[PDB]
Amino acid sequence: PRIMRLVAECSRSRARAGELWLPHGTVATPVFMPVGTQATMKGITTEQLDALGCRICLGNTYHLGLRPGPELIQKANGLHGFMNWPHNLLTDSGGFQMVSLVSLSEVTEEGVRFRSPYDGNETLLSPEKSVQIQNALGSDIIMQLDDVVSSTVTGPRVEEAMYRSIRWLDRCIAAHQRPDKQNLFAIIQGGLDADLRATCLEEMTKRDVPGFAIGGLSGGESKSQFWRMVALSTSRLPKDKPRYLMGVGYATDLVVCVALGCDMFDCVFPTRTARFGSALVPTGNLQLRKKVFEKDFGPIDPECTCPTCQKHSRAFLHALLHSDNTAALHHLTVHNIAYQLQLMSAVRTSIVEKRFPDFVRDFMGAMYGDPTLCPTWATDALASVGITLG
Amino acid sequence: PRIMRLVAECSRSRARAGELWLPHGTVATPVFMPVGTQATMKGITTEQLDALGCRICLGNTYHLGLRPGPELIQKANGLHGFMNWPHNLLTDSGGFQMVSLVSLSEVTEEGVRFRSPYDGNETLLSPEKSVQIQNALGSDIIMQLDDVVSSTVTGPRVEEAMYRSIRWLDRCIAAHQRPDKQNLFAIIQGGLDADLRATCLEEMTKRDVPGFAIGGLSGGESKSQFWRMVALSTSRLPKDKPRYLMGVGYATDLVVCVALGCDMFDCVFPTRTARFGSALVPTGNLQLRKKVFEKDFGPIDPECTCPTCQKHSRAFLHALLHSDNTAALHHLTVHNIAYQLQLMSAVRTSIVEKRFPDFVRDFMGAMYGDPTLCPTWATDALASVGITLG
Amino acid sequence: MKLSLTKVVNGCRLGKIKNLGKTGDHTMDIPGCLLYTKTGSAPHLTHHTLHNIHGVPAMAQLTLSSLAEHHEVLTEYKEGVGKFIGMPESLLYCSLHDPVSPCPAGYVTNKSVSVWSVAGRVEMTVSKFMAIQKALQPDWFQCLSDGEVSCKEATSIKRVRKSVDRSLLFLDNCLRLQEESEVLQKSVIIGVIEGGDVMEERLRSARETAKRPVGGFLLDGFQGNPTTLEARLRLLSSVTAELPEDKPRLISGVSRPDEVLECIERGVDLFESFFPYQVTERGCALTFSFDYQEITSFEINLKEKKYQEDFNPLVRGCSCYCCKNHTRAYIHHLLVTNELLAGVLLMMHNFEHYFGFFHYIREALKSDKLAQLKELIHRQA
Amino acid sequence: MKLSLTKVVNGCRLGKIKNLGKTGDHTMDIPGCLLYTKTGSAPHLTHHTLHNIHGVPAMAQLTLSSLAEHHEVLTEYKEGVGKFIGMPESLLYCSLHDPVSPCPAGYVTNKSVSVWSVAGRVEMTVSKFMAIQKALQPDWFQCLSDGEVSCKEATSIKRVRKSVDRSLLFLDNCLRLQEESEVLQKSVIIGVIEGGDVMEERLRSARETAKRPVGGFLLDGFQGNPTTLEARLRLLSSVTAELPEDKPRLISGVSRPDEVLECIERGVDLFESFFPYQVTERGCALTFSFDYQEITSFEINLKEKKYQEDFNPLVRGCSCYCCKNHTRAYIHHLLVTNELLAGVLLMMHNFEHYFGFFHYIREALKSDKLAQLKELIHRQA
RNA sequence: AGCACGGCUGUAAACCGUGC
RNA sequence: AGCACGGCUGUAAACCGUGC
Ligand SMILES: Nc1nc2cc[nH]c2c(=O)[nH]1
Ligand SMILES: Nc1nc2cc[nH]c2c(=O)[nH]1
Ligand SMILES: [Zn+2]
Ligand SMILES: [Zn+2]
Ligand SMILES: [Zn+2]
Ligand SMILES: [Zn+2]
Repeated sequence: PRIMRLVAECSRSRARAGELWLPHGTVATPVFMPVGTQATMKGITTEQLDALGCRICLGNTYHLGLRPGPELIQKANGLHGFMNWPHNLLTDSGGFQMVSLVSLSEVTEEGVRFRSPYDGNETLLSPEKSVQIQNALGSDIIMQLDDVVSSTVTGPRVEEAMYRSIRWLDRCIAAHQRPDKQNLFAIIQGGLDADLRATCLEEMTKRDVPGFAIGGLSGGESKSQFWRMVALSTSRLPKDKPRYLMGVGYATDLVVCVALGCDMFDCVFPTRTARFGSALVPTGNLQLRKKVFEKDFGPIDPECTCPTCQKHSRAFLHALLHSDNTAALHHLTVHNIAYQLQLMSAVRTSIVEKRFPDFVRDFMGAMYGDPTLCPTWATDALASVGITLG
Repeated sequence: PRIMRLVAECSRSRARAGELWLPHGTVATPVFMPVGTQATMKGITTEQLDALGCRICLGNTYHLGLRPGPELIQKANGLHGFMNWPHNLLTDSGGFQMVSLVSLSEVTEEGVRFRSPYDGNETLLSPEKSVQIQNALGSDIIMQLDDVVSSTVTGPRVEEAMYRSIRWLDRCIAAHQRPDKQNLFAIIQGGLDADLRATCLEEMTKRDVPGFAIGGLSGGESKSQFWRMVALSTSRLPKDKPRYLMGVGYATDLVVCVALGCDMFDCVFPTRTARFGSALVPTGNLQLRKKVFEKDFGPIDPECTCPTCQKHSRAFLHALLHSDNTAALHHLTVHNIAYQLQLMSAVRTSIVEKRFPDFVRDFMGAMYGDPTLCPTWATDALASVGITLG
Repeated sequence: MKLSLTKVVNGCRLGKIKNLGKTGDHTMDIPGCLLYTKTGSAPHLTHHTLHNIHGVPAMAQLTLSSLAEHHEVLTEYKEGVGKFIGMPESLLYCSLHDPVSPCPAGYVTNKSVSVWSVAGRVEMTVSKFMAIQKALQPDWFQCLSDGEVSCKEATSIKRVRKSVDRSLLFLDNCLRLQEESEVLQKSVIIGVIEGGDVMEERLRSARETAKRPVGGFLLDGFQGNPTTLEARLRLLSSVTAELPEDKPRLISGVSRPDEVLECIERGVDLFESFFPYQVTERGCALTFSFDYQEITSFEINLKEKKYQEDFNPLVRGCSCYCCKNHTRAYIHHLLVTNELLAGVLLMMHNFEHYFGFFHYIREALKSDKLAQLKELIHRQA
Repeated sequence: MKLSLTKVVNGCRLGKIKNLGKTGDHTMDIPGCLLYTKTGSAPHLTHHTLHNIHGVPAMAQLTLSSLAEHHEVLTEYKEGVGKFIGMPESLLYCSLHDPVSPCPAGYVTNKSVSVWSVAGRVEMTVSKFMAIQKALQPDWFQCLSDGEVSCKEATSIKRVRKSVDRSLLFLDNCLRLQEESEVLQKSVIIGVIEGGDVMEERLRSARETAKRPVGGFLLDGFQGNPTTLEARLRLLSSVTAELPEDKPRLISGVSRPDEVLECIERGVDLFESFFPYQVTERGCALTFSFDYQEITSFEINLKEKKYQEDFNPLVRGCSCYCCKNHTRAYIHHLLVTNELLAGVLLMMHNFEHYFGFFHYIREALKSDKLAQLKELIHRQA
């Protein structure tokens, strides 16, 4: 049983277009997946997400496990029912929290012990518990709990976490009580070490999990290394199965990683950047809090179809952002999710129409002024799979 | 029965020193009487007044008649009990209110109809009612309700009010049910007309009321006229009975009117000036709200014995007046009442010691810099009773 | 603008205002309320979320407090605030102050009243005020006025008098400035009845204002703590008596359902809808029945643990987005975890419930079943 | 300064602080309170009226909010604030903020905290703060600190952290500045425990502050609405555990009798007496029993008509000036007619009653009858 | 609000004008 | 607070630094 149906393939590169057949409907790939952690898209109603044509978004086991609690969500007809989302849900294990909550994190082979400074009460996250929570939530795609170490750290730490992940994966595969309804995905935690990542690639692919994710790459790792570890991972991952890169949602990152064979992505960046008063455009971003956009009476992006860009000017948003009205934040959240979706949908179309390389050059001319001013890292990444920019 | 015992008499002038024998203790004269209208000295406790050595202060029938009501005060052991004042109380009829509340005042022979803008509910003040209220309050000295016209107005109005007063006086004398305990006083409402005032003097003195007051002179009448109408009144009033001038409490006014034969005075000026951030000194006043008194570390008056001048500097008061603390106002109220009392007590002493004329010259040198810069009006007033100033 | 009365039950005026807003006609019902806004957006809500609400009022209230800072910007836009804020379909009333926060007070002088913004005190002279109105181009605007009476408690009768005289002086100056400008002609000016708690000055204010060619009247300074109202409630009816009936009566700072009903009894027509906002902000939902800083009786508090596992909608049968699509348990989570969706969903329902309340007032008035409504409203939670 | 404990019942510290105030000794009792003042005078009261009160506390609280504006003046007086304000017989604690109004918050920066005055925001750098302290010459002063946590509700754990770090940085800078000046040597500095609702940062704050040679500790940010306290009440006891016992514990914004008792249970020693002031200001009188913005349960409201004809004293047996010399009926009149004597008489009794309350706490503690006191306090009116 | 002037005569007065 | 910079990569983030 294969959950992804391949459609088209840019001959020059590794860029792939396809569909994920999930219990809650088909999802076109490549796909960007907005991250709403506590069963909410951080200011927008499920209707607003439904309208932006999003077919899959994320929840996070750690947060949702603590509050509101797995039992409550079960009584609530699952995460689906709770947040009234008709379409597919993917759930992170709680692995990432290790990096972000490194301070509160204690690691044993048994699991991850998490404390919160506010409340003494603590939580162990054993693979089994992570799975139990995910099974209750009823997310279409669930994720293995992995020993996630930050990309910046070096030591036997990287190696220890890499192997632990493998054992944790098996325990998760063991823990799954709902394969019929939910698809467990493995995460390649090799760090920035080629050999470790490679070794992780080998052993993990040996398990019969529906999809594979690439983890450990969400940090401030050198860009040259970032793309290489992506390339290494994709080059060894089953082609007939998804490649999900986690913690990536920047445009140039997204374009390039599709060309490096990636199929799925999640990032909190679009939704956060919005709550911080930045609005994503083809030419980077617009800091709308800044005074320049005071008499700018045009939309964020004339070419955007999202509701914000249909009815609102940059000027009005700039004034509304200085207000106490939370509405400003919502207008940006809406648009930012729209931009990412418009980008991903635009990319998929270009793969299907055998002009993905052309698309990329058009993109780079927008973002960097020219394919000329493109960052070397992206230039290297693209050339490695046979895309140059004039 | 004579309520005032005369003691001494400046031969040159009409200045008199004496004592009032009242049910609540002896009162030295000349006397200044602080005005607390609603059964309160506007920020100071009865103990604080007791300490300043005040033996007589006023209440006002109009205000107290409306609130809290005569019945309540009767149940309260009288105005005495209510405000816990051991010493003598004098009560204005409600006559003055005619001038101040001219807007809300309608006059018939029957009485004065008073309305308040806030509440439709109205009050008639017939002499009888004024007396009834006063009898309930139990003030040692009560006052006749008189038709009070302002000094500024001219017309048959002056004459009509003057005669009405006479009839009102008789009705009040009639209304009195408590001569044993309370002493009714007549008020000479002649206006600035010599003949009318004179005629009022004649007929009113024909009644056997314990004391006589001089009314109608509290306005902005020319100073030359002010003192002349005082002089006219005193020159024809029984010497063996008190002369109470009403609505006067300025220093130069008080000194001069004692020399013109006056024995009693009331004024709201000291207590109000205090609530307005002005502090009375021998040399006029100190506007302590003003920034000049910011680094002035001396008392209001080094020679004052009042608690304010013992423990507080001008600087601290200046800072406290800008505060939200009401304490600033109380310090000034205390001192201002003290100044007036110290002045009146000082004056009486000088009459007894046959150096009242010397006292007056010392006073004028303080107030005006010299008897030289004295206002002509006071110069005229003083010379008419044989006091020149070098 | 023409006001026509369908009926007058007790003292309650039921009708429509037909030729409203310059462009053709916009039928607005009385008694009724006004969409409460902050910086021209309804609080928490985008157009999507706003239009997701049944029974949105035709007119929307905005305030100089938020808009004045951007006088310059609006002057440059040259097309008026409705279009700027993306509410072109709406009639707009510009009030001087935000009702939720009327604390600062203007520091009124003979020559200047001052609204309070993010920038700070904005000193508006009459000319500047009328300049701002040119930039904004609202349907209605409250005339520059002195409403400080209510703020302080001293109410010196001479102060109360100045409030009336100042307000009348501002009115007459603004009227002339409107005469001169063609654009301003198109805007309707609202006179402000004042006078505080002094009956005499209230009646004086009412008559003199009525003497002017104003389109309607604002009843200022009745805004008060809940207990105080019953007192000023008499003064209210005194005042409305002095106003012509063919002109609509606005009141500021009155949005509580109970107080609302009573003001309608005393012939008040239009209300601010800031109460639902305040409810939203304290994590509470309107639950009181109408169908036929302290947390009030009209609402429940979804922060409470009783609701952690309560899988009913906020109010059974409520056709709003939230009740139809979500549960109390869900809102409880949203509030507890401090998520912005709590506010959006609460605002949506709180508005819809409040808007439904007004619909049932007008309906009650047609059947003289208003007294029964009064009682049903005072039902707890 | 030396603190000696007579006893420790439950968690409650009964004792005296003996060598206080530089000039010889001034025995101050724990647990106890501090005369609340506005601009260095007790509110409404002159010396006469103040000394007319039995059981006036030895120490009096003043605040930079009122005094700082006059830094210049006090610098010129050269003799310190006690003598300036005519309270030379009193020990003086200088707090940064007035507890009744802690709304503005300082706009704290790494280099500046700002109190709020009549003039406006007063930006005090550490040097300026310590300069002001030189001018004032108090017995105790709260060190410049960041207490904004409580004001906002966001409590970003990174913000909470900054509150602690900032407070510690201020403490260390001020300590050095004190080292340099002889005058300042004579003043005792109070460290401010912080950390908001984050347990970890609270303990961190407690320990690091204790590491410094401070004379005592201020427990900041527990100041809260009445419901909130019970929650932060646990955090309180956690913190006091980390403080040495030979140093006194002050808390800000806690003056309600009920909350007071509880904080004593958690080993807090000194309290502000602003509650009696607030009671005074709303025309209410403390009536709750101890002998053995909403109006609270501890008080009656003398504005009410039930008291127009009530010729009993405020509280039978109360030896204060007002109860002994006047009746409720009289106070009622004073309030109704808006006379300043209302405030003076209310303040006097409210203070005396509150001061009596503390006397009975210490007395209860000696006989371990405190639990009974708790119950007697919660008696209504 | 706050600041500065000018005003206070048995208290519609912790106030009232006039600026900013 | 507010303003200006700099920061945001499966959310200790309507945020965090740094000034004023
Ligand atoms: N579980 C998990 N989530 C994320 C999100 C970004 N990177 C990772 C990772 O390595 N593991
Ligand atoms: N009754 C009364 N009182 C006053 C107070 C000042 N003048 C007068 C007066 O003429 N009559
Ligand atoms: Zn858009
Ligand atoms: Zn003195
Ligand atoms: Zn609803
Ligand atoms: Zn008492």
